[PDB]
Amino acid sequence: DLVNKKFPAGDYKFQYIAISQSDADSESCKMPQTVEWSKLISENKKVIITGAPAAFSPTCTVSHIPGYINYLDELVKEKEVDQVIVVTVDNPFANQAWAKSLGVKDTTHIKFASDPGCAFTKSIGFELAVGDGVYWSGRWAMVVENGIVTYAAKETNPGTDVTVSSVESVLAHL
Amino acid sequence: DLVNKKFPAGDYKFQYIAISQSDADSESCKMPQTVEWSKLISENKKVIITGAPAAFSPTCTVSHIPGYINYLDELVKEKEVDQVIVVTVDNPFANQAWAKSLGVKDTTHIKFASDPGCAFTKSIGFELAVGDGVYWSGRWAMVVENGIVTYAAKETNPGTDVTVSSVESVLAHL
Amino acid sequence: MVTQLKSASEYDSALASGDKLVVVDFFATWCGPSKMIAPMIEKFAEQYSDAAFYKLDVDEVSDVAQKAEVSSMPTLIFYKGGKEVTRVVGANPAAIKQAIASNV
Amino acid sequence: MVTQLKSASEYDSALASGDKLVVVDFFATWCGPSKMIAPMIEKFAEQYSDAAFYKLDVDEVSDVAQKAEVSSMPTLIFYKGGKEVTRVVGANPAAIKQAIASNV
Repeated sequence: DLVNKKFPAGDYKFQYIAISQSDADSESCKMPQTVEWSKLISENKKVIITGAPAAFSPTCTVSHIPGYINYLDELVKEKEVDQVIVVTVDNPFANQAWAKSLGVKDTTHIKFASDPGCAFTKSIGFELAVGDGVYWSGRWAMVVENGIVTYAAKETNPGTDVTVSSVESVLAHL
Repeated sequence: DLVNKKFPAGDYKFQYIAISQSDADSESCKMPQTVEWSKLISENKKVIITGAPAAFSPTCTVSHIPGYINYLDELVKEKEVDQVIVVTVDNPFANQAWAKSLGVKDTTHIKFASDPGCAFTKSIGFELAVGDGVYWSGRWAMVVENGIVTYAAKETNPGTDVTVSSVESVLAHL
Repeated sequence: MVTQLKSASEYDSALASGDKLVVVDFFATWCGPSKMIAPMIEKFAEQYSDAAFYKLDVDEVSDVAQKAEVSSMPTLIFYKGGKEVTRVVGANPAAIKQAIASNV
Repeated sequence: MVTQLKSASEYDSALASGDKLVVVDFFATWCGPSKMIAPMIEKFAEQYSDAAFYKLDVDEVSDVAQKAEVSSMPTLIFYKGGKEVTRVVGANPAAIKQAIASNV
């Protein structure tokens, strides 16, 4: 179990596309950036990570990620969260469009991360097997404080449940 | 080479989510459907298939898929095309949102297909290796008439080129 | 009055009650139309007591939804002797009511 | 007047011209702002002939764009003796003009 141990970043990386306030007002041409998990955690004292099976999937879109966007200002201003990372295996363009469709205007404190091949998510055992060697992320949440995992939980039944992975559960451990 | 040979459907399947005119006017709750490639080709005399590396990626979004939507009425009414299938490895919810963001109102003659694990696209050699065993679709087009492949072409440089995969090239072979 | 089926075995047992009409509302928790038809189905259940009414979460029992080829919610499927007689797609009260009335 | 760099070797050779100012417009064919700054850059090139102007398609030479940490287009990077002095992000004519003027 990951709780009270060092964040196992290893050499794992993710891709995301930035969003700034200038966008959705002006025309922009942003490209994927590669972020080493190790650098994100060493540069940021307080990091929330949440896993989502699929960009644009209804349970994630309706019942899970909106809460993180709704509480984002509170997490940053009141609870001193530096980064909220939404992790899927989806391509970074699809993730960025999903973030914008959900009202994300600024990726300074929230980033929608692509975990290609589900490599990082499988490494921590939080994957969802979807058949014939294909893995999506399960639905999960994690809190990392000064590079140490203080909270880690995966949904047993990601088809129905947003419980231990909800922003509300995360707020309770901050 | 696939041209003048039977469409190699095998036991390959894809997922897509339907769109009807009732949607984008009313609230709907559509789920993924599984389609056997073999059934699509035996039920449909004239099928165009085009491969796209990534839903929401700018080259695909700006310079490739819009042409198929722009010509769709012409392909169906003038050139007797039964199905246009846009193939990506992206989840079916992400593909459906991409289709709607591109102005698709009706999936009767156009379907955005998920090829999970790039299994079908790899099988015909039209994949794009993106590193560490991860494959996206390349950019390609194919025409199938009465279950026989009449046209098949892949972009050599999918980063820059929409040539042999364009709707215009496809129109030239109908 | 509308009984949630939470497993395949429950669904199979419900369809095996036999002879009289069995109605199953295939719904999703994230689906607005599902949440709107739900009280409507409860009131149809109180009315047409000669039929047994059930609901099934397509995300909880996905194998049963997929075999029933539910691609849209709501879908009400009407069964007699364990076999489908008709189905109504969408939050369509009058269409659902007519489907019950002529099959009960 | 603005020379397209079509490979890493071309880019390396351009930066190795040395001593005088080298400007590289990182653009994309799908990018509206790219297509708008392009004639602007041509006119800056005719003006400031003491500097060498180049353009590079980030989708054609992605290894050079990624090493230069281009995450947005347009990005003009200004080089002296093969090393970056400054960069300007966005279709910002006045900012690009000022960056040339004080570095040529």
